[PDB]
Amino acid sequence: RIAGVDIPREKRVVISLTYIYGIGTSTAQKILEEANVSADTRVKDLTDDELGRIREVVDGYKVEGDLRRETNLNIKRLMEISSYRGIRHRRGLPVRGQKTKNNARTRKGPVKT
Amino acid sequence: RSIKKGPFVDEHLMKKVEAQEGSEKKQVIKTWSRRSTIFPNFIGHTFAVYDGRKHVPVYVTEDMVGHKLGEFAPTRTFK
Amino acid sequence: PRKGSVPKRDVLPDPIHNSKLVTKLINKIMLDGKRGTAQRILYSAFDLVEQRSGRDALEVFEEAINNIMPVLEVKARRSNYQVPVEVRPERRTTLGLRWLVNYARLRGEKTMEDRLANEILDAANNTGGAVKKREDTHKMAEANKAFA
Amino acid sequence: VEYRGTGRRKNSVARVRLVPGEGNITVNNRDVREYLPFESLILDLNQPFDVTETKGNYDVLVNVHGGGFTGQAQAIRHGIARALLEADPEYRGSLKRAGLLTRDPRMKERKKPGLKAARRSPQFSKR
Amino acid sequence: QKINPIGLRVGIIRDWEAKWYAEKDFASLLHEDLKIRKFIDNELKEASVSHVEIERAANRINIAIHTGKPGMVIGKGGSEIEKLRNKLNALTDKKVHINVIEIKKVDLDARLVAENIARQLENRASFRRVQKQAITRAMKLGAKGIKTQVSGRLGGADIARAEQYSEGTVPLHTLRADIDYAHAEADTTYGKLGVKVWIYRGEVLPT
Amino acid sequence: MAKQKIRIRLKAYDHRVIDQSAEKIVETAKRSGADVSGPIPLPTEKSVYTIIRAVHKYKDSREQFEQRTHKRLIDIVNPTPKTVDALMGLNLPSGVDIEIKL
Amino acid sequence: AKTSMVAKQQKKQKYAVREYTRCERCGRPHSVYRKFKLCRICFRELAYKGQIPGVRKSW
RNA sequence: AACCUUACCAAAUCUUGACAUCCUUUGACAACUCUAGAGAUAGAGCCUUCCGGACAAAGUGACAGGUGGUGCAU
RNA sequence: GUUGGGCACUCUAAGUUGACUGCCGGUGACAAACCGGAGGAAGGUGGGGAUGACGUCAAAUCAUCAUGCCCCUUAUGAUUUGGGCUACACACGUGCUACAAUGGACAAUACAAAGGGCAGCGAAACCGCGAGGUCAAGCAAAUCCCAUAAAGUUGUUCUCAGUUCGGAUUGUAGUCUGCAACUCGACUACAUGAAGCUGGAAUCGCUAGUAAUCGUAGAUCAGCAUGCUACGGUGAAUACGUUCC
Ligand SMILES: [Mg+2]
Ligand SMILES: [Mg+2]
Ligand SMILES: [Mg+2]
Ligand SMILES: [Mg+2]
Ligand SMILES: [Mg+2]
Ligand SMILES: [Mg+2]
Ligand SMILES: [Mg+2]
Ligand SMILES: [Mg+2]
Ligand SMILES: [Zn+2]
Repeated sequence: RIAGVDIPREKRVVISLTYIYGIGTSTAQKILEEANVSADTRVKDLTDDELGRIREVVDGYKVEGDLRRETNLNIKRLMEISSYRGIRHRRGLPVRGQKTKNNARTRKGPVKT
Repeated sequence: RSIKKGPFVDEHLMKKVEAQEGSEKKQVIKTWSRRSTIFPNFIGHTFAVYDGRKHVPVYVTEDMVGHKLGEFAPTRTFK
Repeated sequence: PRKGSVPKRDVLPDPIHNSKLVTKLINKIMLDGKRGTAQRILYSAFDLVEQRSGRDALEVFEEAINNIMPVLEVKARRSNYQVPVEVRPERRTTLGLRWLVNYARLRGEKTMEDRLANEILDAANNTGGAVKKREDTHKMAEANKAFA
Repeated sequence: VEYRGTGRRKNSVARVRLVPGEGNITVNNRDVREYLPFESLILDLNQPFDVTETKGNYDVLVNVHGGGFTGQAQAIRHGIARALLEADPEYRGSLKRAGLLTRDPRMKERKKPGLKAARRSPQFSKR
Repeated sequence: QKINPIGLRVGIIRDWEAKWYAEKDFASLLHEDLKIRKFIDNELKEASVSHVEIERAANRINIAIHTGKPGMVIGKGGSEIEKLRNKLNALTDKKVHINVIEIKKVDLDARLVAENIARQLENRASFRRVQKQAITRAMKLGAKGIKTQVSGRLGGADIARAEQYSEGTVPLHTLRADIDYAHAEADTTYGKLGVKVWIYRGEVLPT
Repeated sequence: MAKQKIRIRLKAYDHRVIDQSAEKIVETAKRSGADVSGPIPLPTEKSVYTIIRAVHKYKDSREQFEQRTHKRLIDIVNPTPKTVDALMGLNLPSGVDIEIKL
Repeated sequence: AKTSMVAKQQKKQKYAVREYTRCERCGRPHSVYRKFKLCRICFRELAYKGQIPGVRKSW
């Protein structure tokens, strides 16, 4: 565990940190710079000091909770106002102005007919 | 304007809001300018936006500022 | 509607060891003009078959093709009958290498070089899916030998 | 002394001169095996000397441009084969018979309208 | 189907009708040239012009016309051309000045033949004999090929026909040829007819 | 090296006018002077324009035109008032346009 | 409507980005090449006439 | 195809008109700025000021104008 | 190659030579032609393009254009703002990205063509993680610019998993253009990480520098390109034969 969530043992550090919601490759590299470990390491072999350096760096960064809250609350907000994007969120249709005549199936689900 | 120039608002609309800045707010303001940005000086007003065949009412709130009037006058009626 | 046989292409042998088959195999392996990647994995598989069977890669590779390189082949003619026929000596090599690389790609194990070495090795040991292709080919040729 | 000769392949120009040496090719002040990746290209390039047995009698100096590595290598064997004529016209029969001195007429075709390439046409469907 | 032979032969054995270089002011000068080529609506039906070669150089326009009737364009004493220049500077605003050169064997020229017979068809004469006398008089004047073609609501018909007659050799696929082409249109009350003509004169290479 | 020079750029759309102007001005410069560097031609950069032959549909049937701006350089070394005068006093034909550099 | 459109395009407009291009002898707004200010079909016509400098078929 | 394009739609508007030819009155034309309006447009300061010949406007009737139909009239 | 020096070589583009069954051998009704060979850079219309016959589809276009007839002329005409042509329960066509190890990421390094450029291309330097921004040089061209081509090659690391493949979708902070990017621009950074593990019946392109793959430029274009047109780099296999569609 690092940020209240497990991470793989056999994946290296830079990659394992990416299995948090909120933390990607860039942030992982920058975190490992700040809490200076090597990227080659693997968390089955890391020590208490290394792991705690990392935890200390990670605590400053919104992740595994507040990030889900930010996203959900932003969407609920734009729905509570009768906005275009929030109408689209309420209907299950694309938001960025794609065309729904064809090829919108991530937001529409599979083919219904 | 999605950019360092600061937002966009049409000048006539700004003037009419400053005219309505006496806060009595008896009247709906009419408009066609969906292009404009909403400011915090529009709260508690009632704007009447042109969708293409109707000057439809929209009530302004504080959750509506980094947005546009056009977000609240859907031009496409689909059932 | 076609005219006579137009001349076949040619190539030059590799300088690593001198044989046309290596270059032909390379061009067969190559995807999208990546002759280099072809050469690399083929060199590596010859190294690894020098390792596995401790003999000359030339010998064991020629032996592999000579096991997976048929002498018969069917066609279809007219109801449509399928008819055996003498294979051409060029088509022998063509089909041997073809089967070799296809089933090497389909061996489904880790790496391409290891696949190739395994398949030439099984060929030399008169096994493998390439040899299986040749088995089924002579099978359905002799079960249609009545139609020559 | 020198024996000059031009070479061309696809969009390539290798001006080439042979000076008596041992068999080392420098290309724009670069060793040929470092310039070119694959030894197949050096074999193709040394093929003239391979036929005419003059393999170990010359060193080489090159200014090349245009095209890619295989193209300019084939340009180099062409320029070699045209310079060894100045060296020794007796080699001409071997080189003619072998196919060294033929400028390959091949050059990349032109995109034709309606077609996505020289030859390839759009996906045809009756519907 | 087929194409304008003059367009195919441009650069090959006939010059453009427009000799001037320009890089920045180009299209402006082109539309100027086009206005000049338009302004011939003051003498087209009368003077029987063939074609116009506009040259431009050093603030000057060495235009040239080709006609069968130089008299109806010069006037009585050379005053009509100066009248033209003065009508035309008004729309050009450069040192305009016209040239005029003859074309003899007026009937051996393409656009002249065609617009002649279009004028005739607007005067309501029979298209068949019209084409026929054209081919005959041209081949008598000396022509190693003529072809003619008319298409429209012929005979005042409700449906349309094309016909065409020829004599000699008018090879359109050859590029040594120097075949002259033209096209015209007749405003008939039934609609619009379209003549053509493909006259061949004789092989001379200019280069 | 460096020396005085009167250099000229010639541009038309076909070569038969460029050359038969250039040889003329060559002759004038070696009349009133000498030591002229003969004409250096240039890459002749053309400009392809592609069209659909049709009006409404049938895009797959095209047509290709081109201008070929044939560019021609001469450098007149020997500077003289005679040659500047002879070279400015001939601004012909219309098909070609010159450019002096002084 | 082409004549009123030509009028509009031949006038200057309120803000410049609104400005645009339609051919001159025609008024076709599409596929206009601005080294000529000519639509493609009128371009083809005038080139076959030979009335454009330099242009001719290719290859 | 953000506007324009753009034709379609809603609204606000115009009816010799957005464009052309002719006649009468005059006139050198704009532009710049202010108010109201969504702006097109109206109210203004406003000069735009004569280069037979020119410019624009204003009045008027011929006249315009139509990406409206017919490609089975051309 | 920067200057000195030269136009050798390359390259550029004008004039020319050359491919003509022109020569030889053989076959054949000596003919026509065919097979093979020498020479030559190329040999049998050298490779490719442009060139599309009388005519067929009463094919398409009256919305490039013109045009007979008809129809509207306080309207079937014209101005402006705003919207829509970007909708979506679905079906089809044509292309792009992928499904991974002939591979992903990361550091170093290499070889092109062809094209465009004036209120337009914007070198270098600096700032910013990046899209970019400030100052600003050259450049109306073989001179300066777009512009470091990529695939590659050599190294490290990943280890056959919905993964370090994939990169949709969505949220945030931003840039550039524009009179204004919600309707409805592109691009960027961060975070998330969809189906998808090689595709049913069927079906398509291609015979050589071709398919396949890799990037590059231009037209339109204030801004927008997975398309269109052009460009070159690497570079196949197969074509026995006309039995059958
Ligand atoms: Mg297509
Ligand atoms: Mg535009
Ligand atoms: Mg619009
Ligand atoms: Mg129809
Ligand atoms: Mg029909
Ligand atoms: Mg009409
Ligand atoms: Mg559409
Ligand atoms: Mg990735
Ligand atoms: Zn036009």
